[PDB]
Amino acid sequence: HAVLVLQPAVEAFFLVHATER
Amino acid sequence: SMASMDFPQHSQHVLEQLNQQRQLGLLCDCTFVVDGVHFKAHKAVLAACSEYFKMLFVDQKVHLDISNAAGLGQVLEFMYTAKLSLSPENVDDVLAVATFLQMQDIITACHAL
Amino acid sequence: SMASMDFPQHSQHVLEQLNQQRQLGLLCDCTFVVDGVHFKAHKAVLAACSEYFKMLFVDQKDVVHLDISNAAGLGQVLEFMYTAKLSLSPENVDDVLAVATFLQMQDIITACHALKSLA
Repeated sequence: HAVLVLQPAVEAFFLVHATER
Repeated sequence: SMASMDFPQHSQHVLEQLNQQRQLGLLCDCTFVVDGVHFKAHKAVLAACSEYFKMLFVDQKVHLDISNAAGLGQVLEFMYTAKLSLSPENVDDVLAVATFLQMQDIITACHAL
Repeated sequence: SMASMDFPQHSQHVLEQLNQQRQLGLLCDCTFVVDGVHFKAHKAVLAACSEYFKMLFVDQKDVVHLDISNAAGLGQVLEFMYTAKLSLSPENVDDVLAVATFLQMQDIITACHALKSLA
């Protein structure tokens, strides 16, 4: 008597080089 | 280190911001639709508050035995605001959703009234 | 009959659960990689603690590309997000202040300013 729609999960990766000048 | 900075009002601020997100349907991956009314939520918040939703999200991939939207609404209000409002018109509807989601903090609250 | 009830320890309990999920990478839709060092977190918690991540994940516009000065400074920022506590030392306050300033988190900036003024 109820529905639970779950959105698909894609991972958000953020690959960064440090700016320690 | 040499010092530790503690913010006592941080966890309250995070929960309020999470509540404002689910109220505006922002950054939410869950959508409850019970009897025509839609409820937005975060799967990380549900697992953090309900052992049922925990097992459902960390181990498993939906139809729920939720009787009425009013009981789910007050249950979701407790998750995001830490406040539970009960009246003789909804204490039975809240305990039904609380027992299915296995949140004995709410189950004991309505067990008294 | 009718009554309202408040659980004052609920906010801290949910935050500790959100922290344990992050430490185990459970239900994490965000992963930062800063020179090999990895950090998993929830986009909803990032937007709740940082106006920068709010305008990156919600508004999706008018945001400068992500810039993290120090990897250790980012870990302290995420540790504060999930624990409300931030360990500050005279050898790491400037690195934490750099990441906090970019993320527009005035709470950490005030905490960093409190250590340099009240050593």
